[PDB]
Amino acid sequence: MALYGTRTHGLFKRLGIPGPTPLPLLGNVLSYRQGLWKFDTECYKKYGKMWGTYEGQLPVLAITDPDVIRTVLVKECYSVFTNRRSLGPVGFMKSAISLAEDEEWKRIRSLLSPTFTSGKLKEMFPIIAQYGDVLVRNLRREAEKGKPVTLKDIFGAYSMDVITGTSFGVNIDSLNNPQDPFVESTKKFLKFGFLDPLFLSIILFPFLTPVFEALNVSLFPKDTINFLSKSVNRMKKSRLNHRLDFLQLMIDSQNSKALSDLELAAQSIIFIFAGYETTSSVLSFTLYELATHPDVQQKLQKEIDAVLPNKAPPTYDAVVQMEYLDMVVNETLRLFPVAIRLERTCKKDVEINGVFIPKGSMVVIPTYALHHDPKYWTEPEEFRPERFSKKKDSIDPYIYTPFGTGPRNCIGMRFALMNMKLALIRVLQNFSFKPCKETQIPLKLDTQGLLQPEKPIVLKVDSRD
Ligand code: HEM
Ligand SMILES: O=C(Nc1ccccc1Cl)N(Cc1cccc(O)c1)c1cc(C(F)(F)F)ccc1-n1ccnc1
Repeated sequence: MALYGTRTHGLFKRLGIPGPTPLPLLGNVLSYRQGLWKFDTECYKKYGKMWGTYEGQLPVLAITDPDVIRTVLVKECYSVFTNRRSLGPVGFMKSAISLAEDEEWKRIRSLLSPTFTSGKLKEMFPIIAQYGDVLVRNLRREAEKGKPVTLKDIFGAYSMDVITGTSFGVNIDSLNNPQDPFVESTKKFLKFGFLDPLFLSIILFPFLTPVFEALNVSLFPKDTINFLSKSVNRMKKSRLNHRLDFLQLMIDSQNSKALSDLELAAQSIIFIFAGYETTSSVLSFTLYELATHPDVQQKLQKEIDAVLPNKAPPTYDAVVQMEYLDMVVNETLRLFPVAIRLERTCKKDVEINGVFIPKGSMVVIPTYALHHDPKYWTEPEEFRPERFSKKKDSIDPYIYTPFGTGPRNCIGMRFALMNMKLALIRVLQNFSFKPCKETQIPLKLDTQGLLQPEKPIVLKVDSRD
């Protein structure tokens, strides 16, 4: 098959860009089975500054130079690298900001940015902090049994709870309501992005996307999409007969081009999708590191108690004072950047660092590989929150990209950091975490989708009182 399915496969050779030999039709996609985080790390070690791979026929150029990264993510964002990976079959979800393209993305990002400011976070803090209470008592009921706790169920419930309450102003108590159609629908998001036959065919043959769209085939759970879209239209219609949440802000902006009713539903769903799995995973990763580093956990516990004595309820200003908590979260996101990488598409032919890249090619910023580079991080595999202390050198924002950077960065980063810090404060005020004989040590990572532990994180949870 040396001449069937190898049409673009000589591009990087003619450019002088190194990279592993692709296979006909598949390209290098078989190398994804070990995990994208592992593939990016090994390619970085082997080839250095730049390497090229093929997703089927699609050329993929990875770059690690901070200056080139700044060029792709900031300087030429609106001019060359405005979109990400080519859109798959998603139906009306194509207007969600995470999947919008070109001028449609610019308008929707513009309309939504007032919702995600630090000012808006301050006003919404009390709504968010209320869900720390549900998290603590959920954790208490499971800790009271003396039996080790599976964190993914607790923090998965909190993650779904807090993002749903911030979105629609309703507490769903996910852990204790598994028959709720909303809870059952949203859990189906956990199976997204796996390298199943349909997903693999879309990456290999992106020209099949209009076929699957015409067949009403989607990468999202269609039933979940239809329920949430119907639930959104039910909630706005009920409000037509002083609410502070994501939905109300979008409704008000709609009554102030404007957001379409379909576009509003896409954003509402995508906010739940974005905050659900990622926030839960980082929270579970943080506690593994705290349990396996009790000195860090006790030092963090000391800072919480010094800022909020007598189990004081957290305030926005109290969180800003917790320097070590910021260091712990930052270092957890260095070790486990759950999105693994950043991706952009060349909207036109472009010269990247003196290399010609054809229109349509993908550029990858390997966040995970850059996060584990010993060139930038002393003992890169060690959990050391001390890297992010003000007594060290400034962190390069193009090397450390857990939320991306530039105009296309994570719009919900502030809210995500807040959601995680609040949860960490509450549980650490009440509980201490230590490993048991069931704790996978050292931790091993999965090989598909978002960064996730290969086996669920299980820990012994002891009340401080
Ligand atoms: C710890 C949790 C999170 C992590 C680690 C994370 C990470 C990321 C990353 C790496 C990107 C890609 C940025 C790039 O292309 O430069 C992104 C995009 C995005 N995230 Fe998050 N994210 C998190 C939570 C959230 C939450 C809770 C929301 C919803 C409120 C959200 C909404 C979005 C949106 C809308 C985009 C696309 C922005 C655009 O296309 O302009 N994210 N996120
Ligand atoms: O990793 C993500 N999803 C995922 C989940 C499970 C397995 C595999 C994957 Cl890839 N991402 C992060 C992301 C990636 C690219 C552009 C973005 O804008 C954002 C995500 C994806 C989408 C989308 F494209 F699938 F619709 C929507 C939102 C997010 N998301 C999560 C946190 N913040 C944003």
